[PDB]
Amino acid sequence: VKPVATVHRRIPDLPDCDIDKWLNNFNVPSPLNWERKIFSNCNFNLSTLLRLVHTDSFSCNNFDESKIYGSCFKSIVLDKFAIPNSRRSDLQLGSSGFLQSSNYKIDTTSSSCQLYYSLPAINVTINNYNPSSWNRRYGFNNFNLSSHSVVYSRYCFSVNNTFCPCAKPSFASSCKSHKPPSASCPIGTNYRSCESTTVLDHTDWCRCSCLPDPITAYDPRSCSQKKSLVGVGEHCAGFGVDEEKCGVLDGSYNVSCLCSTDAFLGWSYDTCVSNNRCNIFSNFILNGINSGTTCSNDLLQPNTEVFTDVCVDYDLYGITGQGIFKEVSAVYYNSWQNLLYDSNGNIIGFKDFVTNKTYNIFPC
Amino acid sequence: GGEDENRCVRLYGPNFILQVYSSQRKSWHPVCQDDWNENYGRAACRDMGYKNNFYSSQGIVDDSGSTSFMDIYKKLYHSDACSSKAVVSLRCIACGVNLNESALPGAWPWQVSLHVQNVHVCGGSIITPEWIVTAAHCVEKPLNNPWHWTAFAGILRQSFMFYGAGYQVEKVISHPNYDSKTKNNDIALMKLQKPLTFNDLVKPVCLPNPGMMLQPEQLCWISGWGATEEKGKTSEVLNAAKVLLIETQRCNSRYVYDNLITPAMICAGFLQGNVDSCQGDSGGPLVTSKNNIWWLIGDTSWGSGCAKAYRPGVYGNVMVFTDWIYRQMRAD
Ligand SMILES: *[C@@H]1O[C@H](CO)[C@@H](O)[C@H](O)[C@H]1NC(C)=O
Ligand SMILES: *[C@@H]1O[C@H](CO)[C@@H](O)[C@H](O)[C@H]1NC(C)=O
Repeated sequence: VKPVATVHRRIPDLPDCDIDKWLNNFNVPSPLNWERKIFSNCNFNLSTLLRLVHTDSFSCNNFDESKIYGSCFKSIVLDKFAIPNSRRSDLQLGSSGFLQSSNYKIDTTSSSCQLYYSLPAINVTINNYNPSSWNRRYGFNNFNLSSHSVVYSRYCFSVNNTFCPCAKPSFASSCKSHKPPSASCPIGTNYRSCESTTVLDHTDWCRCSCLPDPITAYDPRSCSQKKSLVGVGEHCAGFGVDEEKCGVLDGSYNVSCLCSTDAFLGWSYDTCVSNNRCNIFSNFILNGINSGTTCSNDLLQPNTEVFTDVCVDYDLYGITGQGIFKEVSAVYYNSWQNLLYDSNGNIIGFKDFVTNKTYNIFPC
Repeated sequence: GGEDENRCVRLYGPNFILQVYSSQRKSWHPVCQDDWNENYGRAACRDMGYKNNFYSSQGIVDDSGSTSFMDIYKKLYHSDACSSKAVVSLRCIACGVNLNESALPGAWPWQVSLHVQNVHVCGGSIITPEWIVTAAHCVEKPLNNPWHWTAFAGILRQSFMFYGAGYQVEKVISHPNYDSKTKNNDIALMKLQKPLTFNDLVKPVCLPNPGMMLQPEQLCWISGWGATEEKGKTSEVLNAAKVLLIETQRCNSRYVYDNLITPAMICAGFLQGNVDSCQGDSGGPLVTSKNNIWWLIGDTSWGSGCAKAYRPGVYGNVMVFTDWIYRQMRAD
């Protein structure tokens, strides 16, 4: 609801934003590792953008798309990822499916627009990547899937920095039954909590944490891996790991604690191809309507007249303010750039580019 | 095998459907209300072993999933459809009724405390005014002699049980297939010398019928004088708490009690961390409510610690011992 200043001037010869070139890149990420790019101080054409990418649907929330044409913004933020075919309904606003619970949460309090599009199938190569650093620290490497499979997470778990999923070799060697796998944990981390029990005539029956696995744990309050939903702007904290598959049986101090690949649980995948095209999702966020220098070239700009001898508000080449204007001959404009400054008082004059006239600027 | 006709008699379901076994069709079948009175009901209750006991008998709609309708003195008249469309259901004793921190009086009227040398040792449950169900591991040698044991009923505090004021035990019967190593078939019966007098504080609990249709995680209750810690002193006051059944296959998995639960056992409690479920002691009751009647499901047998993760309580499975109990109660 912030109005455009009475006199307004854009910055000439700014580069193009090239939003379509980024959205049409052939290395498309999955929702597990959604990618972000920020655009500012450039020019864009919304009608041309919606066409250069093959758009199926475009709609905005807390905003009307007609209000975009011809406007300027402070910045525009874009997130993108490919859509698993079976999970498309997860992207409805307010949905609680797998995508917005454990991959990417759509902000509903800001001014945003959602864009569904597609690319030819034979050119696309999906890029699957695990962003969790504690999953990679303890043995998670890469995915081995087809060129159109799209990974997504089902559950996410978080831990402190002192986390280690292996049992202590001193403890494991003294177990008489149900011995856990053991290894050495990195310096600074704590060992998996275990316990030696007796029942009937049995002694030294060992029981550790997170049994059977962190998704179906019988005793979650004592399992170090904690369930967590992704907030706005975050990525999944990591896949849960079956601690009974981390380390090796009778392992000693010449083995470092690593988990096998079948120990990472709670994820799946699905193709994105249908009718020879792979479907993609994108999210726009509009920052600072009617300000900044990220402007639309969809409409012809009106040559508003520089009102003289009146107290007026202005937005000149990205700088805002309020003052009175008085035209002066070129002899008294002591510069070559389009703005005239005081040593510290900032704006004291400016030169219009559309008419080459020069003005002084006084306060109200 | 001197079987005059064949087999005996039972009750079925949570509505006590009177059923008989037929030698010609080799199956169980209900009994039609047609030409049935109270004197015939006392012949059925004495047959199972309840002796002079009898409570009620009426006719209802059949829900035992049976199609064909209708021992010594076998009035065998088979058919396929009852007249008046009514099957008879009878109860042989008034049981399964109670009232409506510490337990209130009348809340668990079937609970008893069993003493040896003037100190509490085990617990038990009342089924008839002379019979008590307990655990077999309470009465190993040398405690097989029935003279060591006395019972206290209707009393909630240990300091209120004075030497010489407890009912004397007449005989104790262990299960013929008990084994102390594995604790399989851990159940035993005790018989009193003089019968109790039932009232608002002392009442019996019903034995379980076939076809109970218990849920996978049925809600249950336990009671006793057990300590909160596994080595603590006996509680002065009686307590109780809720527990849930745990399916046998889950209880028998590698992460619980690996291959230690037999068909004669049943698990109940919680697999999570810090829930105190140690109120009961050996031989105590495990009961559940269904159709507004309290049923005896198990007697507490063994476990592993108090309020520990992965380690619930194990009980003797009463349903599979109902025949053996009916036979011991019949051989007076
Ligand atoms: C670290 O984990 C422990 C238990 O594993 C927990 O008690 C503690 O709160 C965690 N650290 C912080 C800063 O909360
Ligand atoms: C921007 O879109 C308008 C249509 O509103 C079109 O006439 C114009 O050529 C486009 N300009 C660029 C640079 O794409």
